[PDB]
Amino acid sequence: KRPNFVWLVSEDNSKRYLKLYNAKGAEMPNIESLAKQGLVFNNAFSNSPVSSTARTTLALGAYPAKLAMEYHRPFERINLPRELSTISDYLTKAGYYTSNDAKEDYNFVSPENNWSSSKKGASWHNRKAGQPFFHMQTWKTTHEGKLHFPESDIENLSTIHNPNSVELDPIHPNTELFRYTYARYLDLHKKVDKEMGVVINQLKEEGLLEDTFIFYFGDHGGVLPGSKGFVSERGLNVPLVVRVPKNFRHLLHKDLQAKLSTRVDGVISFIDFAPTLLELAGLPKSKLQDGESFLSKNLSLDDLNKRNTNFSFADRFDEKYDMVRGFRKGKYKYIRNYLPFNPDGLFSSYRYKQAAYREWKHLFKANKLNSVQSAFFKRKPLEALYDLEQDPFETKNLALLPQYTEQVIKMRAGLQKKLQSMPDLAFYPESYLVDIAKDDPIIFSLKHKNDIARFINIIDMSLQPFEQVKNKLKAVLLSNEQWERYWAMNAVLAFGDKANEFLPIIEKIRQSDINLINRSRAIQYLALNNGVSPQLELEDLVKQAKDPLTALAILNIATQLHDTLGIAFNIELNKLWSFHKRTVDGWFKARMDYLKNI
Amino acid sequence: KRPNFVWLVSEDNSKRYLKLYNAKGAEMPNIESLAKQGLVFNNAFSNSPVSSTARTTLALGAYPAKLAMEYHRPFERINLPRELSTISDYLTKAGYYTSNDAKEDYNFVSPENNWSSSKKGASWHNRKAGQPFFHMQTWKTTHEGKLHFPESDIENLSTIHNPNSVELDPIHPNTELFRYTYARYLDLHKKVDKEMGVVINQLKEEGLLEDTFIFYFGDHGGVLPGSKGFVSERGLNVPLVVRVPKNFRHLLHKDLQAKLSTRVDGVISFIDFAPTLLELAGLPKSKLQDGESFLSKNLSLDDLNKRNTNFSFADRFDEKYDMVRGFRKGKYKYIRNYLPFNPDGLFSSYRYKQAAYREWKHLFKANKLNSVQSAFFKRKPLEALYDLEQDPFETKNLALLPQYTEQVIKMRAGLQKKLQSMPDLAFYPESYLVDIAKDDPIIFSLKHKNDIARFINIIDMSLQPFEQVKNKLKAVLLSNEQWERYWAMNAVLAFGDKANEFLPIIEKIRQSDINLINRSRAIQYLALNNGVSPQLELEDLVKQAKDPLTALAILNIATQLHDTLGIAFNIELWSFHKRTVDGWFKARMDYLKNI
Ligand SMILES: O=S(=O)(O)OC[C@H]1O[C@H](O)[C@H](OS(=O)(=O)O)[C@@H](O)[C@H]1O[C@@H]1O[C@H](CO)[C@H](O)[C@H](O)[C@H]1OS(=O)(=O)O
Ligand SMILES: O=S(=O)(O)O[C@@H]1[C@@H](O)[C@@H](O)[C@@H](CO)O[C@H]1O
Ligand SMILES: [Ca+2]
Ligand SMILES: [Ca+2]
Ligand SMILES: [Cl-]
Ligand SMILES: [Cl-]
Ligand SMILES: [Cl-]
Ligand SMILES: [Cl-]
Repeated sequence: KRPNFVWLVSEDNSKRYLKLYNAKGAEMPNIESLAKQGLVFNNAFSNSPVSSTARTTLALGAYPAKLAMEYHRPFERINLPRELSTISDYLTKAGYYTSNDAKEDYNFVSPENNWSSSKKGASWHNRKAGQPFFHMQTWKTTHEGKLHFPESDIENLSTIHNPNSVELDPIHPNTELFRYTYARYLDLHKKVDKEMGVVINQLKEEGLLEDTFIFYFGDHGGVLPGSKGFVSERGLNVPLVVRVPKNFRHLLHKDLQAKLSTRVDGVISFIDFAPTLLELAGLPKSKLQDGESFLSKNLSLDDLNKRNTNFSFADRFDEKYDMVRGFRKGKYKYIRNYLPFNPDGLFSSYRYKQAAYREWKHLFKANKLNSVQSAFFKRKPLEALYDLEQDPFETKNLALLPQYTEQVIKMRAGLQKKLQSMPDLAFYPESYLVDIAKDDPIIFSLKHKNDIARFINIIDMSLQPFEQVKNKLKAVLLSNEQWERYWAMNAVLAFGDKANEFLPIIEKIRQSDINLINRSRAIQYLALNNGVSPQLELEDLVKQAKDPLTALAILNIATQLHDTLGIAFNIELNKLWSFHKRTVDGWFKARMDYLKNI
Repeated sequence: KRPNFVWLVSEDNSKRYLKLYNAKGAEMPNIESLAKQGLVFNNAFSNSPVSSTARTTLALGAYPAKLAMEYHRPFERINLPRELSTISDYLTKAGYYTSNDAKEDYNFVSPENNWSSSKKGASWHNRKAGQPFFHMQTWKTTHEGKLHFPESDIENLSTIHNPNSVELDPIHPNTELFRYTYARYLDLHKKVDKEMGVVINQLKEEGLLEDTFIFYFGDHGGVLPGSKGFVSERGLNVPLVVRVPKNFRHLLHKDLQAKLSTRVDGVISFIDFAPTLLELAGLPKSKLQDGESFLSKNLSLDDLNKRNTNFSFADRFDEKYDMVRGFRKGKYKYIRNYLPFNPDGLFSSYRYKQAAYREWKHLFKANKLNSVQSAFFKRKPLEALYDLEQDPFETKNLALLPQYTEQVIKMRAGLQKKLQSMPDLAFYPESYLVDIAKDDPIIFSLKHKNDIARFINIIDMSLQPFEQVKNKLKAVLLSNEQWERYWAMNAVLAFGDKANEFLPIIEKIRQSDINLINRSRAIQYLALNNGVSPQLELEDLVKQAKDPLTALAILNIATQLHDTLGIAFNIELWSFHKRTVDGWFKARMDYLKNI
């Protein structure tokens, strides 16, 4: 009476590596067979560009940013609010047998009985007769770590796919190493298709195909350089195929029954997956969920194709931090860089274990990249706007062109409205946010919704003419609210030399602010714009830092200064402070090792 | 191909009763023979001072406090998390024949097929040929109950060991009865050695000695008064001898192969036992285990002797509750008494069935004890610090000396960090904790990790000057979080008269708190500090208690008041388990009715 669900998930991979989507992608017979009686989605996206935040999104059908869960990997996992749970929990409570093999990577504390079984080898096979099932399985074959091979492999190990015929992303240098790396990733797609075929063939042999909705997708965009970790479309777009079972076509509009392979162009987001399973299972959506089912009885293909919106979020990835938000609407992609002085290339240990990332940066410093290839390593515009139909690789910023003036304002207002209404908790620094919000993020968000609107208004003053906002900005710099001073300094950093008139106030923040991150921002400004040598002060503030996250924040600032000004830092940490402890220790070790050398 | 293991376990006994460790201890030829080709550990400790929590520790290689298993005996046993099991389960699944004869006393729900056989008479003899075995056997010969003889035995039964030459612990009164009791316990060591020799001789006869690691140990410290039930070193130290089999010396560093008898001085804890068997069996540790193998190929005797840490835990023992934590590090022993208004001598029916316990209390009330002997019955310091090298019997609290200021803070911070990180679930009262956490303790701990850190911070406000924390404390007293109010009231109780200005807030807690234990703490404060007569209210609140554990907590408070204020409570009145729980309440009703 009720449908089964299967989620087949490959790690870290975007759609361009699949022949299903790209003429130069990898042949994948097993996935392509799913597509024969399936919906092939051309515009599926995660809402963030890394595993933990995307998988959190998949599970909850809600934005991690509004739940203090936007940090990979978490310093502290957050407890779920009363009225929101995971799709595996909802289904388990509805009588489904739910199995997960095996990666979770949630940024919340798990519900009790979250899965019937979640471990290596967990399977639908242990369900009682007549009991519907939900099986989720992850393959790590396409994970970023698999591209961390030694550069000598270009000579010593050959690929099955031809690197000489690789057509690279325009932001990439056209090098032997980049073509080779691309080819290596194509090879992994061939391998993971084989592996997924094992599970698909079991379902076939057991006569379950026509009772089961089978989803195949990647768990976020990636994973060549400039993708994973960024809310460019590269970090967000994923393949998505849904094989529609014959016995439950009646749950779907005739348009979507996939009697023949059917392409869908409407924008689907990871927030939509859980509500989709809920509707197919005949269960109600939670009021705290942000997504909307894309498989519904009265929803035509035309109607589904009208959907054209995706909001995306990036904050901390391992030791490296930045704050970026993306807003896609129709053909337009808008990016808001709240901290534009942080280049996307800002050092991250794990990113740069990929030899292509190191070559990319080396070529940048050797002045051998063109302007499209070098944008990754440079100071960012406060806003960028792209026409994805004309410019799918986001190479031409339209925000400074006169005919796009109205569109800039429309996208700007849309994002502001969304982030205010959510509200986006990440306008509170993690070092403050997560410890307070840990027991119930919703309670925190209700109390601080207005405060967050104020933070957003303050930082968005940096979009305006300096003289127009000068007085307002000054009052906030002198505010009694430490996080308002924080966002005011960030706006000042955005303005750069245009805010020189504030030098005395910045100096006082530098010397005397009760908040050490505020001091660090002031120091950062004076180092970037006024020749101040920040090494000693920042080293001192790191040692003085009350807790790990505050220290980590200051180390991120030291990294930005390191990269931009070519200076080394001799870092020593606070005396005052186990897979979690290993992870956290690794962040600091990564930062200390890196900063020691110019 | 794989070594066998035997655990020979005597109940309740500390090392001082063995001649192997103490010039005046009992001759025990069979254990001494084990030691001839063995490692003799001078510093082995349980992590808690009673059977069920210690045996739970032994089985799991993890702290029961982080798993809601710190309660003897359990009201409700806890289900094990997915990634943690018992050493018997791990070994059985690895193909070992596992036998237990026969005491279990686990505070978790047992795994399926936990043992190949667990019952009286279970033996390694039923293994298939070539199958390695793990045999655990307990002797009750040294159990506390054996010291529950009538005082008339001093006239009617003589001892083999000489009571006149007994050198008693300094906390004990130097009386005929204490010396006699000590001698009676020495006699039981002579007897149990003979009994364990039966098994050792079987292993010898069958040619298994040199294929088998044979462990002898007590299952926690004891059992004269002030030992079992308390996390002084008395309740924790045990003998430990491991006879190293010739055919598996190659598994150990040359230092530890015990070709001749070899003393080990490094601190060994009960959390280390299961990881040790796992390593010798070639199996991996669980990520949920806290212990570390002390028998390893690359671990030298010098390295092992560097180990110098033991954390200890005490909560409920039968009807009697208190919360105490111990932290030993190097030569220093730190004790944190979270509820210092509870004397260690707070009545427990089973403790006081030992005539020596009754005499000790009688001499206290008669003003016949010195300060070292009477500390057991008095209000406790919030913290105590001892130098075990100079002061092995923990008689001189260094926390009150100026040159130890820094050491106090170091130990204080070390314990705080440990209990925050575990996290220690026992900062939730058992009456709340075990019913909620029993299905999944790990999830509970993750969900409430910050909440526990707050509890710890709140009660540790009682370590500070009252003026400095007054405002913070008042805010918590008014908290909407019932267990924050609980720990605030406990801090206020610790402060005593110093917190008198909170009287109006306390009265309001007394009259109207939704939490009946909180009401009881307020009543307790006012009875101890403001002449309030608590009998009628507490008698009513016990009847009103929503569940047995809540009632039991309130009865513990009535016992503290009974003992300190000399007042009676008329208590009236929610299958070996049913008998056990029923006994707790009967014990409390019987005791409280008379001053
Ligand atoms: O409760 S009775 O059955 O009336 O007798 C107490 C008795 O219970 C069990 O039978 C124990 O046997 S066994 O070793 O577990 O096989 C006995 O040791 C004994 O347990 C003692 O009972 C009192 C309860 O008042 C205390 O709990 C003692 O600590 C306990 O000692 S023990 O837990 O080390 O066994
Ligand atoms: O599982 S992930 O898909 O989350 O990939 C992560 C990386 O994103 C890094 O977090 C790395 C640690 O630096 O471990 C990897 O395991
Ligand atoms: Ca992944
Ligand atoms: Ca015992
Ligand atoms: Cl891409
Ligand atoms: Cl930053
Ligand atoms: Cl002792
Ligand atoms: Cl109590």
